[PDB]
Amino acid sequence: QWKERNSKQSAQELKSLFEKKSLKEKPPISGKQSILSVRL
Amino acid sequence: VGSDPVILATAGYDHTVRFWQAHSGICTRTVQHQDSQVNALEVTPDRSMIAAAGYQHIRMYDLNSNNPNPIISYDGVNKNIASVGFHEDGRWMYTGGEDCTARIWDLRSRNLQCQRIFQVNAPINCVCLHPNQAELIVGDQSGAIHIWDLKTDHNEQLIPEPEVSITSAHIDPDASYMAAVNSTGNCYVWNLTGGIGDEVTQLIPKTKIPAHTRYALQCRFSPDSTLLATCSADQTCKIWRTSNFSLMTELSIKSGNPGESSRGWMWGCAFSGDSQYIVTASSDNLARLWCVETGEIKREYGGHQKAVVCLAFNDSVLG
Amino acid sequence: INLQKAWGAARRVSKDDWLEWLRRLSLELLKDSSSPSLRSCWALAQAYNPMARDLFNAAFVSCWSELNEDQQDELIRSIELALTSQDIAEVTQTLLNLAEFMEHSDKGPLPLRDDNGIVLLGERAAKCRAYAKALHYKELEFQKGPTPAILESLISINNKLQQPEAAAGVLEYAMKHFGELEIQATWYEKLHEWEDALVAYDKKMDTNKDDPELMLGRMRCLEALGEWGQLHQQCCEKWTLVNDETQAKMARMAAAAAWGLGQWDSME
Amino acid sequence: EQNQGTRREAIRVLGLLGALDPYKHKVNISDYSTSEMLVNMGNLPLDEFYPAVSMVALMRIFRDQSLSHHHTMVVQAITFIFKSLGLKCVQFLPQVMPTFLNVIRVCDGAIREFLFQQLGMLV
Amino acid sequence: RCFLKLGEWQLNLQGINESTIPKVLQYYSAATEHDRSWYKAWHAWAVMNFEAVLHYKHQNQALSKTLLMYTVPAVQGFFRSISLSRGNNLQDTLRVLTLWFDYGHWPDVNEALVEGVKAIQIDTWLQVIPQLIARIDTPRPLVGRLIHQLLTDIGRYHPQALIYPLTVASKSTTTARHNAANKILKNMCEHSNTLVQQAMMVSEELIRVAILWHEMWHEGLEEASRLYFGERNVKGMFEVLEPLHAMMERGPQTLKETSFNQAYGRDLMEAQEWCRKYMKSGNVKDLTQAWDLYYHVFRRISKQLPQLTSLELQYVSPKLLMCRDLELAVPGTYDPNQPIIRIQSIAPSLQVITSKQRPRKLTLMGSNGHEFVFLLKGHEDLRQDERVMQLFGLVNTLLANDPTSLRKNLSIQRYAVIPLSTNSGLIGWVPHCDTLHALIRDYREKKKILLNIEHRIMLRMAPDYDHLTLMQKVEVFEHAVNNTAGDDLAKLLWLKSPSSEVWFDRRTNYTRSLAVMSMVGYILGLGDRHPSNLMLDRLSGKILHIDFGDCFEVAMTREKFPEKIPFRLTRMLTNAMEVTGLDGNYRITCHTVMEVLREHKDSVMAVLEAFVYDPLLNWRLMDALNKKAIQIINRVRDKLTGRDFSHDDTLDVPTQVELLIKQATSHENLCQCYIGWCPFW
Ligand SMILES: Nc1ncnc2c1ncn2[C@@H]1O[C@H](COP(=O)(O)OP(=O)(O)OP(O)(O)=S)[C@@H](O)[C@H]1O
Repeated sequence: QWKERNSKQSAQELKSLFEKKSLKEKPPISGKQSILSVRL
Repeated sequence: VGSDPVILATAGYDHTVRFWQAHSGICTRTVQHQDSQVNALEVTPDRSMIAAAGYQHIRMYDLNSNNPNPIISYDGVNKNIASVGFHEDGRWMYTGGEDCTARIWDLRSRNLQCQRIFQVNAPINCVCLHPNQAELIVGDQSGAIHIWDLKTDHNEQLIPEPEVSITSAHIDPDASYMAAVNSTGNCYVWNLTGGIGDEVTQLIPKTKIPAHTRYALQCRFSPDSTLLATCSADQTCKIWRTSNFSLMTELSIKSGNPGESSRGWMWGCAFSGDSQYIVTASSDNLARLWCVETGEIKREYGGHQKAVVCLAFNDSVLG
Repeated sequence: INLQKAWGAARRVSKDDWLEWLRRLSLELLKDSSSPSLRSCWALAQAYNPMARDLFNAAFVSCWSELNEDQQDELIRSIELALTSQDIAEVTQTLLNLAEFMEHSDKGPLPLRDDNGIVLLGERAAKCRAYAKALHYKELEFQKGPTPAILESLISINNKLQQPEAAAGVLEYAMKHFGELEIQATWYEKLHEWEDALVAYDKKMDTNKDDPELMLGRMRCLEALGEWGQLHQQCCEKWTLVNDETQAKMARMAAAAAWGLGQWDSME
Repeated sequence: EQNQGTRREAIRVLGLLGALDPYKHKVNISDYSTSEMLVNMGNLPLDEFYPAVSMVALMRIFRDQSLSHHHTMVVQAITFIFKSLGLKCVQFLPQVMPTFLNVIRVCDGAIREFLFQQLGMLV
Repeated sequence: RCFLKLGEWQLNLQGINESTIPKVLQYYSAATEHDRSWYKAWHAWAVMNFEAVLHYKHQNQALSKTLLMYTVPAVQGFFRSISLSRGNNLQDTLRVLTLWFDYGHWPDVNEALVEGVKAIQIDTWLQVIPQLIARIDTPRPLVGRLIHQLLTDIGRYHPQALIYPLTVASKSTTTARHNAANKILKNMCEHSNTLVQQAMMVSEELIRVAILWHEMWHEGLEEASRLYFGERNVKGMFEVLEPLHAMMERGPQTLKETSFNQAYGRDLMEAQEWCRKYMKSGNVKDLTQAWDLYYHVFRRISKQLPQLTSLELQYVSPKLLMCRDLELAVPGTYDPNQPIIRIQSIAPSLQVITSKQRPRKLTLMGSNGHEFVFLLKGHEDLRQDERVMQLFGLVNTLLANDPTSLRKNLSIQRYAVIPLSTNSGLIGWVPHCDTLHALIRDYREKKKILLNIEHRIMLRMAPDYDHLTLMQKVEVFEHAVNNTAGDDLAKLLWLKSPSSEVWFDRRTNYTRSLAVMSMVGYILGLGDRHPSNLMLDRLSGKILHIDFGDCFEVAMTREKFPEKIPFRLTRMLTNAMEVTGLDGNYRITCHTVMEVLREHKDSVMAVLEAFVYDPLLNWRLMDALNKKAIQIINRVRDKLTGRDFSHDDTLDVPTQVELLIKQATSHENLCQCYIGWCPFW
């Protein structure tokens, strides 16, 4: 079910509890499309 | 079963969720979804289960085992759930509901309470997570675009054109642009955050793509960030390029005879890891698989007995 | 079957001949109708003609319901000839009323040359001064495929039916559904939209000077609008280097303009 | 009228009064069943449609006192219809009988002794 | 003339402020002194004074000296201008009533009021009889005494115009209202005693035929069960079903009531005994048996309601069929400029219409030999239909005083509405009309077409239709309207026409009577316009609207299925009005009606303000207390000023009408309407 009144007072804790700001995978690489070519 | 690098499934009005594989177009497992229609479904990033959202409930179906029933079901909202999605690591699920709310859920059976609610005075039509899993874009039935960052508790509001309801929005995985479409075909493209440092979330409208005389139902980028596919109510799906935003390729299911009278819309689309073969879900009681270059269809799956309004296509990271 | 000598005689010439043909037709139609009521009323209809006129549709349908294919086809050819042969009001009104009574039944309208002759019946009712029937048939013709001629005839018919709003709606439909500027200035003239007709004639003449009836329409718009100055100025510079079949039509406008300006020397 | 002088005088008086607009004219200023029947708006089948229109056509003649010369043939035709129909000739009574009695009342001469007789046949 | 023009122009240039009010006032006073026999000048002066009072009241609500200074000459000028018209002074009368009710208790306004009441004639009050009686129980001495004197004078001069609402207000539950009505009635029996007694008898007698005893008990139990089992409010169900026991212990007076007392009388006594035992010593064990008995009686009553299809007067009300003559006038038909029609007889048999409320079909017989057919309505409050009929009459007189609207014969068709109580009334019966649903139904049952073909196509393309999103429902609706040629109304209206001239005239009347009613219903806020609330006149083609229960956009802001359309304009109504579309007679008639309504926004605004501000009628609009009604009238003030779609601009008549057209004929709005509204027809 659904219940309200969750994490409504901790600001500094919510600043890093779930907002990890995960930013990676900047370098893109090429491929050969294994599954696509296997299906075809 | 889902023990395969690539999987794909469709859902519609025939009260079934069809799974198959692009080998011969034959169905593997047909999951029973009843008493409601499926608005949208999404696979979990760990590739263990699927989640289909429709009319006040989100039902999860195991992919590893052979189970036709909704092992995990979520309740509590009062209207439809337009779109769902999970964190890149499977930590929190963001659900935009029809009534007024875009909320988050906690996927752990513990008192974690990382769930929040974003409330607007208009019915939500689409939610889109940021590629950095920090921001989240909301598009409602009033042409307003609410870029809401999970870091803070304030959200900016942007209206390209009022009195017209936007239908979808998406951000390329490389975070190069941010596109959205409304109920008249217009496709505005604002430049997304360029300040990766402290999430400035600056927006400047680059261009507008005038197409899709009829309603535009969904627009999606490509994992390679070199293509952008948008589907319209005129039985067309147009794929555009990211260099000059011109018409790269156009596909259509029109038979060319006045005797059908719009026999089916193109509801959803998705790309592949190679950005070469796309899958489209039409309302012709079947789904199609096309190539972004040769134009003609490559495959067709016709196991459904009603319309098809949503589909999921996941493949390996290699591509 | 015994009426083909009354239908297909092919000898009617004058209006009285058509009247007597209609009388003999109704009489021989009421005499043998396979219905005791009409057959009994025939004896009185022989002495009173308006009664034979009032009982025409019932006798016609009762006799038509029993005819064969070739007999009714000859009947249709004869009634088509009777429609397109004369110009008087009595028999035309009778045939139009018969066609309406037949199209109000369950078996459908009696087949004319092509698609129940909505093009023939419409043009035959327009000259009979029965404009409601003409409008109904023009709407039936419009329901199949709309063309600019149908829209212009709808305007012309709704004008003489004292319905300017319907004509304005026809113009709006022609404007928001065609999109090539095919609306001729005469359409604006009929709607008494004199400014629009004037600017349309200006846009049609400024590209190239054309034959007559393109300056006479502009003169008509200038006259009905109330501008005597420009009217007389445009008439004076073209009164000399013009032919005879145009001065006869522009002379009254020239006289009205000279009267409005007070130039009695040119008005005379 | 056909005399041109009188027509000229009429249009002169018309112009002297002067161009009254049509609305002021229209301000200064049952019978529906016969139109329903002459066109068969009730969609009566052709079997039982001829009697009703024959009755209304005969009543159109039998109603006025000016055309009182063919009344004998009118009542003969009405009696023939009532006799040929059978038991279904009752629906025509409310429109036929009042005019019949009124004609019997207002007419005169050796036709009255006839009408009564025919009236008996109706009964 | 120049002074009036100068004042109006300064008003239009600089609005209403604290510096322009005295200048416009001196201009209008100069005009009045210059003419002294001009209705326009006095009317403008009085309206400026009233607007000054309104502005100075609204300013100090976000002294009682300036307000008086501006409201005394307001009343003076209004009473002066009432006597100048003598043919149409409804707005002035409503304004003097507003000032009377708001500041009539002040010792200075009361002098001008009592002067004006005797100054003007007595007929100018016959149009404001309802708005007066709605304030008869006022808690102030001066205004109350003046209202009582005015009502006594009206009853002395015109007794027939005031007897029905007086006997309606006499049989009320409020102490002050009913005792004041009884006082005025007993003061009325001095000069006319037989009329008052006959009216009391008739009113109390056909209010018993409207809702019989078993229907009363069915409704009461159906309400009390819901109350008790949904809100746990015993003190609510008690006051709901105590009046029933009270009216049941005074003895049955007819044969129907005696039969009901023989059949269900025993259980309803033991149930009351158990309820009393519970209310003495609180214990649900005593209420359970009472509810057992109540539910048994309810289940036995509910099975015999579908069988009720006719009523005899010897069985239901033996006093109505023994009149054979009366002094009362036939309800709904009384004008002081015509000979009155008296009630001679009443037919001894009524036919009950099979519906959810079962309205009877009463038919009186007047003194002139003509039958007056009515509709005796129960379980319904007919006090809103009366106000909307007054508004429609005002709009008819407005459209008649216009040159372009008079030559086109634009008018709204009204019917009589005579309320008898708070939950009963008598509606006039319009002949030759037939329901729009009861026309398509016949045309489809004759052409062998199934009735719900569109709904069946929708449920076949998608089984859970009413649960889809907006775009999916839009697609289903479009597929259902594209795969079906909807032209049943046009062919149905042509098939029933004798010739082409009659058909053309009927179509013209139908179009130009649909357009005016669309615009008027948009200005008013009419909702729930399903095919069962629209009737066609089979002889003239005009359109008749009924069921004026959902006004002021109540249906737009409700919770379940809120409608997003100003008026009803569907594909069946559009394919039967012309061959080109709704750009001909429809759009031009809409422009005409809208510009006429905008030129005379003051009269309709005064009528609607007198309607909404009524404290005993504004309970349906609130489903502080005076804060909602405000935000209603403001809304209307936008509809009549072109500021309803956006407040940063002011739209003219063409733009507003085209926006309304695009809103009413939009697939995204029609796809959301309830399936019973028939958005595909
Ligand atoms: N004023 C009227 N004049 C002629 N017929 C009327 C009139 N009012 C109602 N009717 C007819 O009586 C029928 C049934 O009356 P209604 O009171 O509308 O029934 P109802 O369904 O109980 O009403 P509601 O409030 O819409 S549920 C109407 O649908 C029309 O057929």
